Amino acid sequence: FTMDHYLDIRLRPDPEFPPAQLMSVLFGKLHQALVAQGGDRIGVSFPDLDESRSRLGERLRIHASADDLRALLARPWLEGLRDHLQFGEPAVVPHPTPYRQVSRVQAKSNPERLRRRLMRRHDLSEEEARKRIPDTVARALDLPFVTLRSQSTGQHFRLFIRHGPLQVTAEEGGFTCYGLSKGGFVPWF
RNA sequence: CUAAGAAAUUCACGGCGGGCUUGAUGUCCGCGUCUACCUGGUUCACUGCCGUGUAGGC
Repeated sequence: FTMDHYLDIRLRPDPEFPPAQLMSVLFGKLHQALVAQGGDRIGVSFPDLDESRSRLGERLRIHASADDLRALLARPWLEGLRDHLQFGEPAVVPHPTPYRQVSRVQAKSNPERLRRRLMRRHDLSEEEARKRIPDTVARALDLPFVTLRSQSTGQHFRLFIRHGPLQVTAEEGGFTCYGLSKGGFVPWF
């Protein structure tokens, strides 16, 4: 009733398995696919496949109702792989209630950028640009890693995804997707 | 209840100096070292509508 279709993809094993890079190419091809389609009406999740909360799953599930799904990256609208997945076909969802959330976050682990932005913003001096308020004392960080090289005009990002409150508490009908490529309230298993 | 039981050695010095080891020599001949490999599980990156304001953006 929220977005009632799912694709239980299973990335097969392969003697080349950089998971950051496999999910990088997959999420990047998905980015290309949905910016070619166009629309803030799509869902993406990652079911309970992260055993620890360090790794990330070897699976995926896309949540678009009928038309965006069948027209977007699917059996039509080429993936360009069709061999490394051998995936299936979607169908209607059951009735769970884990409160349905996923999230994107990014942190700061390179104060060179911040000091350079200070130097650029109002022509800061080197001594204060060195000790006004960097975070040289401690380097923040985030656990779940995916690489996702730049869509264009850039270089290797390192994107972080935190599963939101997945509590068996309630449910609500909210927006379709936040960010750009990531649904909002999404059914979870 | 110890062949027990005890015990101040203490003082100084000129080893001196001289010298031909000499000549000579043929190491001399060989040699199959092979064979196959994923550096990949990682580059926390230039910005900026930013909030320098530790959450905030592709």
